[PDB]
Amino acid sequence: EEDVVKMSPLPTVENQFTPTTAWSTSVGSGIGNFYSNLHPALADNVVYAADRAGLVKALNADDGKEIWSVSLAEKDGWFSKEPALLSGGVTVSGGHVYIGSEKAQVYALNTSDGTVAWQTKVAGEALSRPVVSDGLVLIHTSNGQLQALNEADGAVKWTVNLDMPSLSLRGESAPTTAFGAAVVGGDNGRVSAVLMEQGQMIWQQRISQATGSTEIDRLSDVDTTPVVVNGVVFALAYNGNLTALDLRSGQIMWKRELGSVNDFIVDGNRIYLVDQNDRVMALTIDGGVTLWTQSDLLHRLLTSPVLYNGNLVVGDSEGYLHWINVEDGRFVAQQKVDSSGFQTEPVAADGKLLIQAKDGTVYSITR
Amino acid sequence: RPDINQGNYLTANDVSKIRVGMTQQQVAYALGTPLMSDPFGTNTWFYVFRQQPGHEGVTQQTLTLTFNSSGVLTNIDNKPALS
Amino acid sequence: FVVKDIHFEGLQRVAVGAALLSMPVRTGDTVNDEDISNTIRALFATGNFEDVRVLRDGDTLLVQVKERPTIASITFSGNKSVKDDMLKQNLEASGVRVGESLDRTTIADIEKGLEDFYYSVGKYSASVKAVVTPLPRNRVDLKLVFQEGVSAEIQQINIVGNHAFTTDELISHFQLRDEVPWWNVVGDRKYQKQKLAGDLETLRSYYLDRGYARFNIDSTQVSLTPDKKGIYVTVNITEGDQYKLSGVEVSGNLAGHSAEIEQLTKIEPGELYNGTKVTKMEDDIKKLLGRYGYAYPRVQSMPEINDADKTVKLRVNVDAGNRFYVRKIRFEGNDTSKDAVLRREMRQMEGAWLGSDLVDQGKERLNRLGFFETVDTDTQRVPGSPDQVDVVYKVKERNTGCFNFGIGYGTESGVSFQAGVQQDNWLGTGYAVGINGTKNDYQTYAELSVTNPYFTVDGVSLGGRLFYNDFQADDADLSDYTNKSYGTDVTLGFPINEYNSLRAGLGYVHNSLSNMQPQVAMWRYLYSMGEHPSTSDQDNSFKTDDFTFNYGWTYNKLDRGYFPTDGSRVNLTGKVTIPGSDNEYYKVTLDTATYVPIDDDHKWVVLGRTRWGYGDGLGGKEMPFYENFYAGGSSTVRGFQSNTIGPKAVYFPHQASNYDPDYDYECATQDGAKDLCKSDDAVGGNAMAVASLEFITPTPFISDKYANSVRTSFFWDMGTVWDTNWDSSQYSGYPDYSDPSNIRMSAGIALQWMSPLGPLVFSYAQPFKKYDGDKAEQFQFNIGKTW
Amino acid sequence: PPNEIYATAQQKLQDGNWRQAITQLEALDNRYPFGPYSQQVQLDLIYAYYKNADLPLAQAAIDRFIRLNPTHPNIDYVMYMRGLTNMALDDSALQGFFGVDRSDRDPQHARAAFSDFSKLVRGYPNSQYTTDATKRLVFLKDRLAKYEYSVAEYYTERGAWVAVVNRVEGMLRDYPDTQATRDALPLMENAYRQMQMNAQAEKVAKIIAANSS
Amino acid sequence: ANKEATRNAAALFSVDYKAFLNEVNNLNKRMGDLRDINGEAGAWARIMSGTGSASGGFSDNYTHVQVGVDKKHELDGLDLFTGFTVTHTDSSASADVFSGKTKSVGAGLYASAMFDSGAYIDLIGKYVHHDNEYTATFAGLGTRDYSTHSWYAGAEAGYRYHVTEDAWIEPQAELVYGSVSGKQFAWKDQGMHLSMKDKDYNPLIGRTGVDVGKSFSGKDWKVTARAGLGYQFDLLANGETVLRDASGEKRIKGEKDSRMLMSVGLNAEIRDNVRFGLEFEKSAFGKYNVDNAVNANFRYCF
Amino acid sequence: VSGDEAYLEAAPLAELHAPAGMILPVTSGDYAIPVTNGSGAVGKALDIRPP
Repeated sequence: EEDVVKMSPLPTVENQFTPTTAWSTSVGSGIGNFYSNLHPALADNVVYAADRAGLVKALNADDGKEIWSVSLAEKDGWFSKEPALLSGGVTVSGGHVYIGSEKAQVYALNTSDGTVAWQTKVAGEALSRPVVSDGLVLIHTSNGQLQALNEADGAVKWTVNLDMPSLSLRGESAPTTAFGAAVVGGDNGRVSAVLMEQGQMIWQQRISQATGSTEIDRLSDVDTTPVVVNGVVFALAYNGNLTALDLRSGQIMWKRELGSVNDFIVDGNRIYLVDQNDRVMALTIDGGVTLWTQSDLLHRLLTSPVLYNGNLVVGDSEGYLHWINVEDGRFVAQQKVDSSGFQTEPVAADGKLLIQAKDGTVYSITR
Repeated sequence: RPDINQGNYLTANDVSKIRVGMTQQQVAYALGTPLMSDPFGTNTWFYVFRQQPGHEGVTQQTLTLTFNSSGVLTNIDNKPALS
Repeated sequence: FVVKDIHFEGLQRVAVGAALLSMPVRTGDTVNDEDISNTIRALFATGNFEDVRVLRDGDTLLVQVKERPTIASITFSGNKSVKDDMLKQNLEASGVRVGESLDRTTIADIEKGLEDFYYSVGKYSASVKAVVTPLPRNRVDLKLVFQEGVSAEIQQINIVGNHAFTTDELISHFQLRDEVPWWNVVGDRKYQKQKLAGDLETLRSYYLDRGYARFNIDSTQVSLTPDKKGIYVTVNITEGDQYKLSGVEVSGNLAGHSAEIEQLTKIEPGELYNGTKVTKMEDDIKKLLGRYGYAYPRVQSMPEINDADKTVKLRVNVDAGNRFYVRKIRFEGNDTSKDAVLRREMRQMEGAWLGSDLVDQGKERLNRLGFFETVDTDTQRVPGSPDQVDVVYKVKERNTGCFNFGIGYGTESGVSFQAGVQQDNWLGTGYAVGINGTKNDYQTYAELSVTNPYFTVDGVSLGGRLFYNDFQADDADLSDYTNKSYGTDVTLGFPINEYNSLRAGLGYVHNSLSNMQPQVAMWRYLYSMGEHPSTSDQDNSFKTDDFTFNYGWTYNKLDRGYFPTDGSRVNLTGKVTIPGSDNEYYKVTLDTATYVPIDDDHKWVVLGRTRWGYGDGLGGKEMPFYENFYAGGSSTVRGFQSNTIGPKAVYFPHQASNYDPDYDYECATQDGAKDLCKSDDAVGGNAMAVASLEFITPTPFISDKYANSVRTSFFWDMGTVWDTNWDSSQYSGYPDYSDPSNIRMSAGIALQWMSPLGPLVFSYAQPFKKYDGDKAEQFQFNIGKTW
Repeated sequence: PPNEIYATAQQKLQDGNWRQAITQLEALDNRYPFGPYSQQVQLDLIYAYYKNADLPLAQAAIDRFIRLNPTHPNIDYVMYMRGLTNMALDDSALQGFFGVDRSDRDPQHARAAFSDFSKLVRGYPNSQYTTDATKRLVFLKDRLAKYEYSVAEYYTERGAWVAVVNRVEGMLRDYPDTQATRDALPLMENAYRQMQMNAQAEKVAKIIAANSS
Repeated sequence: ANKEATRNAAALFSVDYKAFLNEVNNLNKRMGDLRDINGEAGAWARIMSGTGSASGGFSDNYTHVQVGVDKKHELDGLDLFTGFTVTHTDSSASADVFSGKTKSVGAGLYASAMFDSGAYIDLIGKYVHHDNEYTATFAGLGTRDYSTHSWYAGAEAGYRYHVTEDAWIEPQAELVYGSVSGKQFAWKDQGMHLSMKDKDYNPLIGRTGVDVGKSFSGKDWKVTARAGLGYQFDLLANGETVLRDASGEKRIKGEKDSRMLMSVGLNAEIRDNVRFGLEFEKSAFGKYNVDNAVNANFRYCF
Repeated sequence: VSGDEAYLEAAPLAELHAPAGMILPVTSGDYAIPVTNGSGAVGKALDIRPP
């Protein structure tokens, strides 16, 4: 949200078809209208969701059931019970569910009443997705640090230090795995790729130009996951600097001026992304050609635009599910199954689409 | 009435260590800068030490250091009592 | 071609020096068309002229420059929740003020600064547009348009790294919280950066005080959302181990004060190491050395931390300098007060050893005068003198000749006015000149008091006041008699100790009594001396001129100006009539108030107030009836009418025809009753005794106006008034007023709040032992002091 | 239109009210960069602030003027006006409190005025204001003396004889030529006599017996 | 029954309405001085003396003391002052049939809000108790004391327009709502029962005022002089009187009046801690016109 | 001027004599008033009009 332009009119295309067998279950107290990384992940066609106050639940495929509520408040003050701020989101792998927290704690819980969970102290609060790679759960904590954890309890943990910009925008920089190497955006435009075994060969590349350029109150943050395509990663700073980088520790930086806060989605040979002003545009797999731009949802809370059935499914701040064509970016279907908006990345997998809501009303899409 | 204090603080060991014929520089180093002076003619320093506690007697010790231009031959006149 | 002269065309608001420095060429230089282009580019790049056009009209360079337009005004538009004052001072501090040069890039600079302070004050989602309007004579108008959004509250301050203390108390040390708003009533919670740095320092000090000597803060991140509805700040810290201070070692040059500072050094073992305690003992070492004349002691304490035993050792290295002497004491800012007035109130003498305690005492006494806004002391050295020092008391002078007021009330008891001028420093001469005026429903009193607090340099005060007094004939528990008094008294008062002060003075009074009601309490005095008034006829007059020797003593052992908690205040006031006047008598009054604490924090404390009065004639004369004592109301026994406890008036029969406007008065219906009329009217007596035993309890309300400005009190009050000259032997069937019995006894609750006008007293008492039909005063109320 | 505002300012300043006779001058000052045609405006502004009793603002403006053009054919008038502004701060009245004034009150304004008038007198002795300053200067040297004489009185009443002798030494070293110093020689004699300094007392005796008052 | 009894009953239930008009009359000058000259807070005291005359030989002389404290809290684009006051007034009202002595004690809460554009809005909540001594002699009634509890909510909104510098024109609107506890007197005269009563009435009183304010500045003094003309009126009923007597039931309608007032006065600040506020209020073209009304603003010492 | 007349009111200043066998304190004060030989502008008339 930046209010550069006023909230733009939204044309409505009526869709006579509603998602089938679709349930809206409330997880915890809901996340409210505050943006964070808490978003459900599905594994084995089972939904895993989490909420602030350390409240984690699971849901079944249809009419969400197997709801085992686990509240995690241990090691969070032995004199009083306080809501351990979870902000690391949910990542599922090997039957283990990894969650960050703002008390510097990484939780790893199990399937089938994973009340027995192992938790690790991490230097600084954990705000990024704990992404998995080659049997290590690695997390970008907003002390400018990268940490790795083992699947069992964490035994091989190595730290990588990053730049301290002292002015940040909620570093959500969840790393991406390519060729056994983790590549991440920095908290101020230092895209770096490191290997395992102590994360050596630390090489940094400057992408953002708004860091230390008199544009700094809480700006110039790379809060987006640097998606890898064909050994090429795409890095988006908060203000401009959409740069393409080659995963050979090179110095070749070619870029187009676009700044964003949410993840861009590369599907086939196409890129769909949401700018920092909340409008969607499409670009080529390689280059900076703006194929189309939809200007009908300006400055309304938008998440990462996810591709479902070859159709861009997006969620606004007023609870409208928009199916948009992927060739010129026009609305082709509109649904209203929730009266509250959305501020967390939806997920499309296992023939299902998962959307988490402000009020925790998780909605399932099976078209 | 309040207690009244006037002049340099003199202790018995500060005057016993002032002996005949030294220089005024280390005299000012030891006893401090005198709060009196003789502006008329010869340079003379008067270390006056007066308590007037207010409910009892006035106590004065007057130590006159008379010096020549060279500051030698310390003419020391110590009166430990107000006559 | 060749430059011969520089012609300034269109230059209005630009100095010649800036243009001469900015141009890249000089007179006589070879200038071509390329040089003209270079000159135009340099002049445009200097940020002084918006437009530059240089032409060569032969050998003359005509330079037509449109300057940077002078800001005609700065206007803020759409300000619904922002004031223009902080906006204007922020703009001026940004190097941009009304009249200065304004550039195209300075639009971005002003927008960025203003938006940065909007994000500082939490007024986020605001779009700041700086629109430009031209105006002739090189003028510009910069209008700011604000697309203001919602305010951002503190959503969470994350203290990561807590394993011994909860975040909640640490945040309570912060001023930035998420609870119900207390500093706003229409808006919401709010952020500021200077308090963030201050409260980060408070967090560090808090952990150093609790015992964590290895405490360290690793990082501080500022967390702002792109949404801009909530504020987060992360303070990543590292707690240490709770360290126990084992013992303090002091070394250095102590100048013979070792046994005095060693007993101040070291703490009982087992105590936690506190950084504040270490700084406090360093400050106390500095003050101890300052008391003896050492004003600049080189003092620092450094610890070793032995983490093996969790112990801390302190070396307080102290070097005592030279015994500094006050060469000269200077006063600054006393533009309208005698320097003698400022120099009387000082305990440090010029040309003496420096007493830092004496200098602080001088500052405290100058504050106690009340003539000054602020008193500041800078003990600044004399240049070139290693032992001399000059003490300066910078005072901000405020004129103190300010109108004061005070008001009381009581149910069925009327109001009381206490208006007055109180010029407490006349012309800066340190003379207190006051005109005070008290008004009741039965009494007026005007007074002109001129006081010299220093008639002698020791502190002897000479105070003379001229008083006029008048009692009406209104039904207010006082007899109907038109008496007017006027007098002058002069009192010399001196302190025989810092808590004991004696007073002695002479006072002349005149009383004119006209048409007194016939009654046998004062008619006994009228029969004692002078003429013999006629019963059943008030057409009478009585004029007295009295010369009295007044004396007194005041013992003040109390503390605190807010609310007394310990010590006894005794005020003895006596007066004996000098021979050579129309009356002969003596009065003695004793007013004692004792505060004793039964609590270490002095929350529960005991107040014993007691007021004795005895007045008796000398020789064959008698006590004058207008100098009688009275009890009841505020400052005495409460729950009874103001001045209502005591002997009740015994009216004689008298005619209905009266000088008073109304004939509905009692005992004067047509000719009076056949026998003496018992009235409920109060005339006082020769003697009085009041005693209040009271308990002070802490207030349950704190943190809104605090418990130091409000006091709650539960009291019992006894009061008797009797005249020793009452003869009940000849008066049977009437209450006996000769006995000291009939002690009217009551009790109640009182609340005292310090209003900025002055003390405010509200009391709810109840009289549950009253005699002869007294009057109840369930509510008692007062503001300020009566003086 | 600077010419007509300046002309109206002159005509309603010479024989007109002064409350709004500075308003057009300050409007010209705010409008102009303080560059061309502003020297007469600044001098008119200082004169107007003085006789309108705007002493601190006049002092600030004159402090600003002295650094801008320290060389000027009327800089002597500027420094003379600065001394006048300090001496007018020295004499608070008009709802002020007086009777003997800074002979017993804060002398910093008088001391600053003395320094400024001394800068007049020894900077431009040929100036046509200097005689006035030279004869104002004398009054201030008397003024600054009486102040210390009061201190020499009060400590004499207190019995702080070291303070009295040091104050009278301040007199004889700084104000030796004034009357208030002559009035203070008996105090130095007294302070030397309440000490066993009878040599210093009779040494002051011949000074006070040098037919001085 | 008797004409004197009916005129006494009308006069005694017009006394409370006249006192209500007098007590609503004096709120506005406590707010005007805050706009004209005010610091970071205020500890103020007001003495006001009023004399009024009205038909039936009704002359009222009254003295009014009040003290108050207000604190300023700066907010972004808003200057708000919140304060509380304690007030007492004493009045003697004489009419050809009776004499009334009114002692009123009350507590008020005032909140005022200032905008940078000169527009302002303020409100008062006032809780008061009146103890009233009525001496009435028409057929024999004597002296009686009674207590009345009254609540007021008064809202005012004004706008300052600076057509010129140093002078301004200010329209203002006052609306006061009172809730008054009724009082009933029942007695037996000559063995025959007389009752008199009023119903709990809530009079809405409205003023529309226009004030011209000029200013004079000095080195240490500032005098702001205002002339304010206001239309005062009552929108709702002011209450009625019900008399039960041997002749039956009698209804007396309350006196409803509208007037215009020239509120002319000045507030002077001759020194940093010496300021005053003087007001001279005179009514015209109305049944009840105040002969004079004088105000003083003082205390405020630092 | 703005205050009272202050450029005619004054008091003459006169030197102190030094009796033999002793000297006055060295007058090192910076309050010296140098002699002027200019024409007076003192009295009632004083042109303080800005030139």
